[PDB]
Amino acid sequence: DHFTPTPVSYTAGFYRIPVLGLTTRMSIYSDKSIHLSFLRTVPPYSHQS
Amino acid sequence: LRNLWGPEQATGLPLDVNVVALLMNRTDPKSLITHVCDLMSGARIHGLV
Ligand SMILES: *[C@@H]1O[C@H](CO)[C@@H](O)[C@H](O)[C@H]1NC(C)=O
Repeated sequence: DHFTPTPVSYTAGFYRIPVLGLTTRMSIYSDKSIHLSFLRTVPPYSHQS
Repeated sequence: LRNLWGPEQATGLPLDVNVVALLMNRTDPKSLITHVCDLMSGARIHGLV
């Protein structure tokens, strides 16, 4: 029940490399300061709003 | 870091208080995650500085 691509992106993120996480559409992945180089191709649930 | 623990810490209410002073001069992420998995498994260290 993790559903987290965050350890992969953060392991490749000490070199600050963009990692495409394509698991879910959570809004916690939409932050700029928590996720600096984590650029995905999926939109969050605010687009449903 | 070794001298800060010996003569100080007079009001020590826990009992499992032990300091570990290490120096990782080079910070590649493979060795960093290796040190994290070695220190967290190393008798349950609850402090990461
Ligand atoms: C890290 O560098 C210090 C000198 O700044 C040295 O004394 C120490 O032995 C080094 N750590 C290692 C490789 O154990």
